[PDB]
This record gives sequence, C-alpha cells and structure tokens, in this order.
Amino acid sequence: CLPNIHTSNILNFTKNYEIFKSAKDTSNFGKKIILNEMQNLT
Amino acid sequence: TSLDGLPETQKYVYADEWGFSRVGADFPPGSHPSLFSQLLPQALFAFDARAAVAAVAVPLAAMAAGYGWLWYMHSIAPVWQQALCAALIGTGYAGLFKVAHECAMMRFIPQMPGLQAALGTLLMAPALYSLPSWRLHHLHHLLHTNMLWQDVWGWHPLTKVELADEMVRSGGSGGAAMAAARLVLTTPIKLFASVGHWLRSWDGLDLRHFHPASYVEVLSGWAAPLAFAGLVLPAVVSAGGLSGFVSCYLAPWLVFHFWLSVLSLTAHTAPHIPWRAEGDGWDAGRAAVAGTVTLRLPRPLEVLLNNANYMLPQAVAPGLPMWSAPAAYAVLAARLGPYLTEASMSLKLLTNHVTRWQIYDEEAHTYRPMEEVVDEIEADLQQLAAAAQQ
Ligand SMILES: CC(C)CCC[C@@H](C)[C@H]1CC[C@H]2[C@@H]3CC=C4C[C@@H](OC(=O)CCC(=O)O)CC[C@]4(C)[C@H]3CC[C@]12C
Repeated sequence: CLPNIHTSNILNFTKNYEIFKSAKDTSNFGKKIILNEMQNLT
Repeated sequence: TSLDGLPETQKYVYADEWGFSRVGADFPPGSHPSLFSQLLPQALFAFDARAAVAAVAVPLAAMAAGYGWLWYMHSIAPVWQQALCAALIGTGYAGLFKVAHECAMMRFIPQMPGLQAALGTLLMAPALYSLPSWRLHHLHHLLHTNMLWQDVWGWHPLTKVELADEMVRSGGSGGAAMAAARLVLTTPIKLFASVGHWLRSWDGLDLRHFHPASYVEVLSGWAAPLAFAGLVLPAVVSAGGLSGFVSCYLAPWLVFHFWLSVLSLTAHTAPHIPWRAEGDGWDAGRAAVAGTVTLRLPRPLEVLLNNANYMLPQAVAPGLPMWSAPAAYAVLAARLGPYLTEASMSLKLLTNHVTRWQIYDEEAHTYRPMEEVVDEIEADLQQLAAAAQQ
C-alpha cells in the first residue's frame, strides 16, 4: 500500500527540498573569502 | 612636566648639564594635540611633485654610490672602508624607510592610493617589516603616548617596581633575565635595541589578534618580507658567501637599526618627562607637546634622512606632508616656544642615555642609574629581612 502522500503538506515540502538538493552540489565555502577583505587601506 | 615653576637659571643649568638646549615650562591640562593644527598656514598642506621625487631620489643615489664603490672593491679593502660604505648605505635606507613610513600613514601621494601602497610595501620589505602591521602599531603608539603600562610600541622604561618583583622571584641578582637586562640597558648595545621591536612585530604570526575582516590584508602584508627573505637573501649568499653577506646586507641592516633606535629613544625620553599611569594624571596634549624632544642634526644628515627627526609637527597635524615638516616646526616654535624641549645630537647625550638614565622610578618620577638603584633596593631588601626578624 501507499498512504496517499500527494495531498499532504509536510511531505510536499520535504519532497521538493530533497529533490532540489539532490540535483546539484550547492555548498559554496570558497565564496566567503570576500568576508575577509572588507578592510584594506589600499 | 617634571620641572615646574622655577626661574630660568635652574632651567638653563639643568639644560647644559644634561645636554639639552631649551628645557620646557609647564602646559595646562585638559587639551589635545589636534588643537594646534589651527596654528598652521594652509599652504603647508599643498602637494608638489618636486619635493616628492627629490625625497625618493636622493637616498637612492646615496645607496647606489655606496654599492658601486663597495662592489668595485669587493673584499680587497680594509675594515674601515667597509664600515664607511655600510654607514652610507644604512643612512640612505633610513631615508627610504622614512618615505615608506609616510606612505603607511597615507600622506605621501593621496591622489594615487594604489601606487603609494605598492611603493610603501616595496620600500619596507628589505628591512623585513610589514606595512599594515606598521600602520597599526604606530596608530596605537600615537593614541597612548607616554601612558604607563600601555605604550608597548615605544621605549617603555624599565620601572623600579617590576625590577623589584623580578628580583624577589629570582632569589638574587644572578638570574638569566637579570643579566639580560644588565647587558641590554647598560652597554652601547642599547643603541640597537630597536631589533627587539623588529621581533615583536609578527605578533606571533597569529591571525587571532586582528579583526577577521582584515585577514587577507594582513597575510599579504607578511608575505612581502618573507618573499624577500625567501628569494633575495638566498641570491646574495649564493653569490657572495658569508662575507659577501655580512658586508652587503648585515652591516647596513645594523646601521639602519641604529638610526631607528636612537631617533625614537631620544624622541620620547628625558629626566624631566614623566610617565603617568592611566587615570593618574595622564593627559594627551600634555604628553604630545611637553613630553617630546626634538633632535637637531647637520643639514646634510637631515636631507639624507628626509627630515626624520621632526616628529612633533606631524603629531598635531597628522596629514602634514613630509617636506613641510621643517617649516611647520619654525611656526610652532614661535607660539609653543616656552614649552618645547630641544637637543643637539652630541656624544654627551648618548653617554648620558647609556650610563645615567637606566631605571625609571615613579615615586621620585625620574631616571636613575641601574647599579645604584639595584644596590639601594637590595639594601632595602636586607632591611626588610631585618624587618622580617619576626
Ligand atoms: C633567516 C634569515 C636569513 C631571514 C629572516 C628570517 C625571519 C623572517 C624570521 C627569523 C626569526 C623569526 C621570528 C623569530 C621569533 C618569533 C616568535 C615566534 O612566536 C612565538 O614565539 C610566540 C610566543 C611563544 O612561543 O611563547 C614566531 C614569530 C617570530 C616573530 C618569528 C617570525 C619570522 C622571523 C622574523
């Protein structure tokens, strides 16, 4: 059996979120370097 | 100030006794150095390319002359010729370093900021110094001038109380720190103690002292010295061996550090200049005007050092360019006359700095020789031991 998932609200959000995250890598840890350059007297 | 209201006779006998020319009277409290920036004519702040290129080219010419000579006669010359070429190269580089100090405070060529940043970095690297860290330490010095327990980026004196504490911890005057202080502030090596300053930069090579938003800028600052000491100090050695190192790099380096140390030490230290703690009477304007000593040199030396001795003017008008420092002083000497102190670089001054003014005691608020002070506080150690009878 299956519990009739498509008319629900927790499952719709978790479904959309899991699919979007599984599409492509989304972690951007190297873009934060701009946060170490806000003070430069050049 | 230490010598308060008293006639001109005792002032002048103190003056010629210590080697100063004009001692200072007493400045009112509750002021700020930035006040007297209104006493300056507005034409003093103007930019001109003539003095700029002259200031960047004269010391370069002196350096090139010294190097051409030294290489023309590499190692066939006796030691005195080597000493003289080293002295010339050291002085030329002290001039270029004054230019770099100007670019660090953003007052050499403000129209092109990228160019002046690059120039300051380049001229500071050969002394193995960092430009951003230098800016920071100098600003911290200007904010805390003569403040006891806080002016760590200047010639903080060795006080009597901390010496007594170290002697109580050492259990005698024979420990390691004892002999270290003994030779560092009793022998002429004091005129090189600026090298200690050099090691206290690189604040442990520790990025945890700074504000995070500046990491990339600080790191870059440390990479210009290192690159030098990683790409150029090899070449020199590889092309001249130990001797070709000690005569081409180490001797000019020691001369430059002589200049740095003597300039600063004479600038902010004298028997009539007190070091008040914070909350206990420390005043900003009083310490920046009355607590400064101006050294006078021969005009050839001055033009070689880019007027590096004139420090008082650029503490009241921090944007005042380098070539307007002599003239500006003449202005202030007219209005702040009775309060300023002045001296001429002579042998007597340095002998007094080495042999007489060694320990600072705050009760008498003056400088006293190290040996008499330590034997006095040791006799009081014996007397408190007698007081420790029961
Ligand atoms: C070797 C010659 C030919 C080139 C010049 C080398 C310098 C770039 C090196 C050698 C001495 C080094 C310094 C020696 C001592 C220290 C302290 C050290 O940190 C500590 O000791 C932290 C405090 C502690 O350990 O308790 C590391 C940084 C620093 C300034 C070093 C920074 C890099 C320096 C200046």
